Amino acid sequence: LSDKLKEAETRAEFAERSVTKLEKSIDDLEDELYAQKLKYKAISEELDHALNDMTSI
Amino acid sequence: DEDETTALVCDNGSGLVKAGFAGDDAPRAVFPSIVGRPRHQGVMVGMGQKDSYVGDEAQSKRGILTLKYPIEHGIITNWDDMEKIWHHTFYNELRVAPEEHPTLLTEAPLNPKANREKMTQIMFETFNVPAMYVAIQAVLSLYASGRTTGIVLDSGDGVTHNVPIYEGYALPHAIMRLDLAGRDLTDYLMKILTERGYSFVTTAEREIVRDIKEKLCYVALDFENEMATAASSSSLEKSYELPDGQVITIGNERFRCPETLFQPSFIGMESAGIHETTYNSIMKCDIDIRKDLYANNVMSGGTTMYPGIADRMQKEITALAPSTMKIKIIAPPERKYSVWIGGSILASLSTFQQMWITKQEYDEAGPSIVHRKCF
Ligand SMILES: Nc1ncnc2c1ncn2[C@@H]1O[C@H](COP(=O)(O)OP(=O)(O)O)[C@@H](O)[C@H]1O
Ligand SMILES: [Mg+2]
Repeated sequence: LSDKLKEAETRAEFAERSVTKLEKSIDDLEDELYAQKLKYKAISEELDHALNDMTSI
Repeated sequence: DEDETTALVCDNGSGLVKAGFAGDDAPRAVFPSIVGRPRHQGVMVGMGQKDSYVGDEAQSKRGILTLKYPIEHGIITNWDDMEKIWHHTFYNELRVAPEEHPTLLTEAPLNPKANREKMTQIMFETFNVPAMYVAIQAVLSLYASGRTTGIVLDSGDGVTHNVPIYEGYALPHAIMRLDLAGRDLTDYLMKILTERGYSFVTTAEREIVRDIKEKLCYVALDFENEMATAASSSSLEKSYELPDGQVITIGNERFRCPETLFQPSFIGMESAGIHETTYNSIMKCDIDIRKDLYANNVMSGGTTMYPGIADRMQKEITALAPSTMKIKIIAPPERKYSVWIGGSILASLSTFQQMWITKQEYDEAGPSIVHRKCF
């Protein structure tokens, strides 16, 4: 049982490391996508402004 | 921040306050004319005890704060909002006190005497200001236009002023104000969208649809023909994406919203459309200068940022007036800020530095005498 408990603790620590790494990975991906989506929204709003400028003629 | 003793040009136009130092070409502090007061009472501890939001601080939060308009049709409703917006502009954005430089404010044509006396009293007694001056918007707009002849059409948010100036001469008898502008257009669009199916009855949505109108709504070149061709829509109807994400679909309503200006009967008022009122004003002027007023008509106001107003004006005036002469309509770029721009170029003259009103003479004379001195 001592051997089994030590093995179990090692694998549990491995899984904890895994969840931590995945949490950083998802936080970074989310930030990158937030920046890109803001870029897209800005592009769309500027395009709407352009469209009204051409209609103004 | 400022090393020149020059007046602060603060255009307190209905719907948008535009404040900045003299000499600049555009206002630095531009924020809507709205006041957000806390609706409920919170048991929370730590938040700002501030009981009166203003400007962008209120725009950022419109769901919690009940929104009140500090100006209606032109008449000032609440003076606390006035003190709030000036105190905010002075001690939150410009970072300068009014005790070191003058202040050239711009007021609308044909305003009440109570409004003028009240603002002047708040600017002299409460705040220590070395000198004040009230100016009509039309003259400064004509200055920024770079001419001396024409009829300025200033369409703000709740009032529309037609002011004829020929050979650099004001006509206080012909200035006729009519309370048809962006708010009545927002109300018309709101009721027709409620007719479409999406019903709302709160002010935050009203401001949102106002912004949607500013961005998309345009003027039609032929109302009935566009109605007929929009009956079977394809590219005439557009699908807008609300900032929240709800997919709105708006078709003909766009170019039928500003049409209420041309047909006040939609709001059940006997008043005539802006074009017909301007035409009647031209008949009220003398014949000799009427052609010059036709050739030098100028526009002002944020409401004029819609695309298609110049062409609509040209066709309507051509249909009303003869088609023998030449009737060119000129709209200077960035006309909305032009008024403010004028203020800047008006505050740099030494003579204008000699036409200010200091505290002492006002105090002895009183506000009413000050009204006589200006006009
Ligand atoms: N960029 C814009 N596009 C369309 N309409 C606008 C814009 N800015 C302001 N407006 C309209 O103009 C009105 C406010 O005009 P205002 O700021 O009083 O003009 P001015 O400052 O020249 O007097 C509002 O009803 C608003 O809907
Ligand atoms: Mg205006």
